[PDB]
Formats: sequence, structure tokens, C-alpha cells
Amino acid sequence: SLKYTAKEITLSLKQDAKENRTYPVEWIIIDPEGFTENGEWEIVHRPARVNVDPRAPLDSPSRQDITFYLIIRRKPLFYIINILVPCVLISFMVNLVFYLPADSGEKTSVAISVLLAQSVFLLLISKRLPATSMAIPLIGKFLLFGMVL
Amino acid sequence: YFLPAQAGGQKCTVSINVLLAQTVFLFLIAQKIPETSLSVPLLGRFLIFVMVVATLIVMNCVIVLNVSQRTPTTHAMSPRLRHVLLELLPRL
Amino acid sequence: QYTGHITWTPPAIFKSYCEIIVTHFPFDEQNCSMKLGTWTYDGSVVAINPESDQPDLSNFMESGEWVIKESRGWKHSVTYSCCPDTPYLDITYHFVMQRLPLYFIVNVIIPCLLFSFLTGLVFYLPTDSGEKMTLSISVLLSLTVFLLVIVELIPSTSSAVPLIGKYMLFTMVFVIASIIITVIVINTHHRVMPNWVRKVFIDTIPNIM
Ligand SMILES: *[C@@H]1O[C@H](CO)[C@@H](O[C@@H]2O[C@H](CO)[C@@H](O[C@@H]3O[C@H](CO[C@H]4O[C@H](CO[C@H]5O[C@H](CO)[C@@H](O)[C@H](O)[C@@H]5O)[C@@H](O)[C@H](O[C@H]5O[C@H](CO)[C@@H](O)[C@H](O)[C@@H]5O)[C@@H]4O)[C@@H](O)[C@H](O[C@H]4O[C@H](CO)[C@@H](O)[C@H](O)[C@@H]4O)[C@@H]3O)[C@H](O)[C@H]2NC(C)=O)[C@H](O)[C@H]1NC(C)=O
Ligand SMILES: CC(=O)OCC[N+](C)(C)C
Repeated sequence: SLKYTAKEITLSLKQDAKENRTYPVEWIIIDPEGFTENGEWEIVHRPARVNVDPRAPLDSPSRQDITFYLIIRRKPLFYIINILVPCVLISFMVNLVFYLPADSGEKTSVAISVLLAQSVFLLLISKRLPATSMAIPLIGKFLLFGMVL
Repeated sequence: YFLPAQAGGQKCTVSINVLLAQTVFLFLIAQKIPETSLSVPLLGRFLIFVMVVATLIVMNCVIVLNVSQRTPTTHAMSPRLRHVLLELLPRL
Repeated sequence: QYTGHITWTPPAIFKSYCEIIVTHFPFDEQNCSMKLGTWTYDGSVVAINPESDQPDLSNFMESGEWVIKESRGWKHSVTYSCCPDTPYLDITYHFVMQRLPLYFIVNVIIPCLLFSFLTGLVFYLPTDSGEKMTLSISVLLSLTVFLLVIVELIPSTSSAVPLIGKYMLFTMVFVIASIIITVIVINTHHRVMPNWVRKVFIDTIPNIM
């Protein structure tokens, strides 16, 4: 609450009862009649905590909150099929450059085409992901390594 | 077709690159025109027709390069096609 | 009305969630639904009943992309964990929408078939042309670009793979293998011959044909 504070309102988790014993609902409720399964994200954990900041003043708005967390795992098969496998196959095509005869006059063409395809894939993924500088994405690291090679 | 039927002849390269350019133009049209399927734009039909023709040009270039690079040590010359291309087609 | 009967017909633009099934795309039928019910009044307090078994499509502006092949409304009573002693009523209207594929046939399927056809031409194209590799690589690049097109048109949901996407991946693997074997052929053409190679390709193969 912003209109009220820990001095005015006490936040708490919903209590529920089983066998006439009460317990706090320390998790996000998922109702099988109301819930729709997301096709990308599997909910691994869904905890709930009442957070109290002891250093915050009792009359501050930030002293108390209830935070619900969704620890969701991506279902990767879509990206494995559509992105990772084509990118790896086209990347490994560069290994054929050594086997192609120098009399063919197409070895640079193959290598530069593989580089262009890798650049296009890097363009795609950089659109699908935020420009966060915290870490390089795994497929982005693979693409950079492949382009260097 | 006017490009040489011999090594250094970029016939297939040119044909496929022009096909790719027409595909890029198809992408441009697909963006400016709605996804509605009640009819196909005549400009889009023209693009598709030109792409089909370009693929047939690629096929014809491949056939021409095959015939030109054939050798008596590996292929028996067909008398019908040889006589046709030698006399009957130029004199047609 | 003087009988107390109220008729209310408010307009709305519902942006409802629908599970888009990608498998048969772009020939897919989509089954999209609208679960409508009284939020706070339960079935013992306010009972909602469907006006008709089917939605009223008499004023439906015909869409240029989707054909409603079927529509139906089903009333349900369900018990939520919020409210275990009081079942809540809803009417789930649903519409079976079939995509008109012509736009996607023109702009995706036909080009993909055209570039797919260009794959096999590499084996009739002689090595001495030097066009084999450029041709096959350009086909591979175009197929990759069209796969990137398809992946943008389709949700990243991993419940099921599309069939055009599966076909595109299969064609990608086929083109990669074709390029590998083309490189083998080119290296062979520029090459002591082992007895098995001569026996297979010079003796056996032409004798069987
Ligand atoms: C596209 O997707 C949509 C959804 O997104 C999907 O819609 C479903 O469509 C099917 C038919 O194709 C629907 O199935 C029918 O549902 C009818 C309604 O069933 C409900 O109501 C029943 C009413 O009975 C009593 O209900 C209460 C008591 O609870 C009481 O107050 C009432 O007065 C009434 O007496 C109820 O029985 C029924 O219960 C079902 O569910 C419970 C638990 O979920 C289960 O225990 C029951 O056994 C039963 O399954 C439910 O609450 C229903 O009348 C109808 O029955 C006919 O067909 C069946 C066989 O199919 C016969 O046995 C029966 O005699 C009837 O002929 C049928 O079951 C379904 O409800 C829709 N679901 C939704 C969510 O909308 C479309 O089909 C999809 N279309 C595609 C893919 O093309
Ligand atoms: C009491 C109340 O507001 O219930 C709303 C939730 N619902 C409609 C799923 C039961």
C-alpha cells in the first residue's frame, strides 16, 4: 500500500485450513479451473513472502510488502529446432572449406557466406533479447566464437 | 542466356541473384499489402510469375552448361538433339 | 420496458487469450473462446443463461483472413478454490476459425517450393561450371531466410512444432547433406583409385542402368 503504512495496515499472507489446522498460503495459488498453461514458460517455483525491512521507519511506505515470485523455466524445444540447429549446421559448413579443392575457386565464397549467415542469426537473436550488458547470451557467445573461427 | 556456357559464365549466379532480388521485392509488397487472402494482387502475381520464370531460367542454364561441358569420353551424343541444334533450329 | 425487462447491448472490444495451434499452419484451424460470467455473483445468486446455442453472427463483418467454420456457446458451473461452497456460472462462447491460406501460399509456400526445387539442379550442373557451390549455398541461404520469416510469423510456444517449420528443417538438413556430398564429388573430380570405387561407380552403376 502507498496510502497506508505498517503503522496503519499490516500485510499478511492468506491463511488456509486443513484438518482444522490453519497454515499460511506461502505460494502463488494456481487454480486448475482458472489457470491456463503458458506454452513457453513452466512455473518451477511460485513462492510468496511478506517482506519487512527492519531499518525502514514504521511510518514509511517501504517497510512492508508482499512479494509473489514466479521462477519460470523456458521450454527450449522451439528455439532448439528453429534457431540452434540451423545455426550450428550452417556454422559447421565452414569445415567443408578445407576439403573443397583450391582449384574450385569457391572456398572464400563458402566461408564468407557462412559468416554472413552467422551475422544474420546474431542480428535475429539480438532483436529477441534485451541489450543487457550483464552477460553475453549463450547463443550469442556461440555466434561470436563461430564468427571468429 | 547471353552469358557464356563455359567456365567463368555466371549464368546460374546471375539468375539466382535476380531471383533473390525479386523475392526481396515480394517481401516489400507483402509488407505494404494486407494478409487478406480474398484475392492476390496482380503485382504480386507478376512477381510470382517472374520468380517461376527465373527458376526455369536457372534450370535452362543448368541444362545448357551440362550439354556444353559434355565430352565424347563420357557421353554419347544424341543424334536428334545434335542435328536439331545444328541445323533444324537455326534454319527454323 | 414497463414490465421491468431491461435489455442492454453494450459494445466491447475483447482482446481474449487464445491458444494458437501452430502445427498445420498456414492451413490451421484455430479454436478461440470467450469465457464470460458474473465475477462476484455466484450461481445461487445470479444465474446467467445463453440467449441461443450459438453466437449471433447475423451482423458479422466477414473477415478477409479467417472463416468462422463453427461457433457455439456452452454454459458451465465450476467450483473455484477461492469459493469452494458456491459454484460460479460462466458461458464459454467459442469460434472455430479457419485461416485462408492464399496469402501465405503466395508469399511463403510458393517461394519455398521454388528454392527447394533449385536444390537438386546442382547434381545436373557439372563441376566444370563452378556454379555448383554458389548455387547450393544461395539455396541454403534463401531457405534459412524463409525459415527466419516463418519463425517470426509463429509463436515461440514449445507445445508443438509446426509442420511447415518441420519441413523447412528437414529441407535444411537435406541441403546441408547435398552440399557435403557435392564437396565430396568436387574433390573426387579433381583427384590411386581403390578397386571398390571403380567396381561400384565405373562398373556396377552403369551396368544397372
Ligand atoms: C473448441 O474449444 C471449446 C472450448 O475452448 C470446446 O468447447 C467444449 O465443447 C464441448 C462439446 O463439443 C462441450 O461439451 C459439452 O458440454 C455441455 C455442458 O457441460 C457442462 O454442463 C453440464 C450441465 O449438467 C448440469 O450441470 C449443473 C450440475 O453441475 C446443473 O446445474 C445443470 O442444470 C445441469 O443439469 C454438466 O453436466 C457438465 O459436466 C461436465 O464436466 C464435469 C466436470 O468438468 C464432468 O464431471 C461431467 O461428466 C461433464 O463432462 C458441464 O458442466 C454438456 O451438456 C454436453 O453434453 C453433451 O455431450 C455429451 C458427450 O459429449 C453427452 O454425454 C451429453 O448427453 C450431451 O449430449 C457436452 O459435454 C464442452 O463443455 C465445451 N467446453 C468449453 C470449455 O467450452 C469445443 O468443443 C472445441 N471445438 C472444437 C475443437 O471443434
Ligand atoms: C467472489 C469473487 O469475486 O470471485 C471472483 C472469482 N471467480 C469469479 C473466479 C470466482
